Amino acid sequence: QVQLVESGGGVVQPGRSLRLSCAASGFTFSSYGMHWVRQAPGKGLEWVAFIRYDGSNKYYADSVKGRFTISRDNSKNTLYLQMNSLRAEDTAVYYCKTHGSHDNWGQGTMVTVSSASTKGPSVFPLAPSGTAALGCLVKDYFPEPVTVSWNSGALTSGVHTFPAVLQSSGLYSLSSVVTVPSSSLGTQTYICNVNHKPSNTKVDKKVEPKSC
Amino acid sequence: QSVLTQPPSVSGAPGQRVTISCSGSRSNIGSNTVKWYQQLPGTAPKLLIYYNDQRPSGVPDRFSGSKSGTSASLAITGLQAEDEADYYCQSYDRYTHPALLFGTGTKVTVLGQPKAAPSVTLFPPSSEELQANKATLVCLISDFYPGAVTVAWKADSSPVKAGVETTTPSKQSNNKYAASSYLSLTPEQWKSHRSYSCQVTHEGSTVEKTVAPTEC
Repeated sequence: QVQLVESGGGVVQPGRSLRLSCAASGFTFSSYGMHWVRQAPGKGLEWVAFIRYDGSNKYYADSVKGRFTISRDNSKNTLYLQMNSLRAEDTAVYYCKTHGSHDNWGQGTMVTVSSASTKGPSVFPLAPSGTAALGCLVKDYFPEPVTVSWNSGALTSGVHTFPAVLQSSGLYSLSSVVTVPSSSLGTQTYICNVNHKPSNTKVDKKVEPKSC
Repeated sequence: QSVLTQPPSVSGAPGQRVTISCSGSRSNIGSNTVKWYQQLPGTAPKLLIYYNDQRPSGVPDRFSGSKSGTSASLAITGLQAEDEADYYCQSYDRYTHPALLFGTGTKVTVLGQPKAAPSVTLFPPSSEELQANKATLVCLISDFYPGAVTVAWKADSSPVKAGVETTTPSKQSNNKYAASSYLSLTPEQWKSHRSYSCQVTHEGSTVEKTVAPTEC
């Protein structure tokens, strides 16, 4: 029963070091070369490094060469990835994979490299320019989640709060839009109610038509 | 360095046949064998094909691999709902070399509803944000199926590389997909061009929305 279990991942700031481990069992670990493969959220697979069955030779991708070091302890049936001088672009799930025709992968371990701390969002109105669309921009906050309502919850029809984008800086940004009739744009008032509990930020922003 | 190009999205109805291409060069696919992997959400890739066309035990024979010249292909004959997933080809670059080259990845959608083009809404930077010496263009994309889009930003007519942040498609409450793309600009860049455009390509068709600084 082949089994690979990665560990050592977590949240770290750029420039710091992290050591990943992959415990192997159910097969002769010392007879197989081993790979590290990573996958940033929503992106493709990227090969990271490879080590021969006996550790005699090591191979690295250019993006990690000089910063990561692959190693293995065959007496311990464990594979290691020493990651130094970590950068934001190293954020990814890191998988441990055997080398061969019939290969096996572990479940992966998540690595998040970010210098982001608790921060409340900056809310900006998305003014509308017989159905017109208006919203708010909830910009640069950390961590999730953010709750957005309209008119203290009285306006729920046609509301679409989009999932947040995770920026390279490690901060989040989302937008909430409401589709309303163009006729009620001059009479009705539209307030988006933003709440960011981690930073104790609650904002009520009024969205008005753009006028010179 | 070397890239194995795959189509971003392929789709077919249940029971239909789809193929996924994997284009390389003489050095890699032209000189090495190809693997194919299936990846479901939140799990590690799973081996489907090795040695170009060999199926591991337990892989249904409706998954068939082939290779010719510098290109490889994965065919799925008789799509089933469970086949909706990401698919990656994998090969090597030199002779008897160990570094793995993974393809760009293909999202396979098993069509459970008619194809739907995205609705695009492009918002300019608000006055409050520009007063803070910041500028963000918000391109909101909704009600499209399959859930695969490519977003391209244009300054006037020139492509924009820096400042783009795009989410992965997520299924809406109405079971269509939504995505958002943000273009971070300085107030000077936003006012030094006559317009900015968000181009959303979906199933070969492009939907463009343009915004200008003058219009208030």
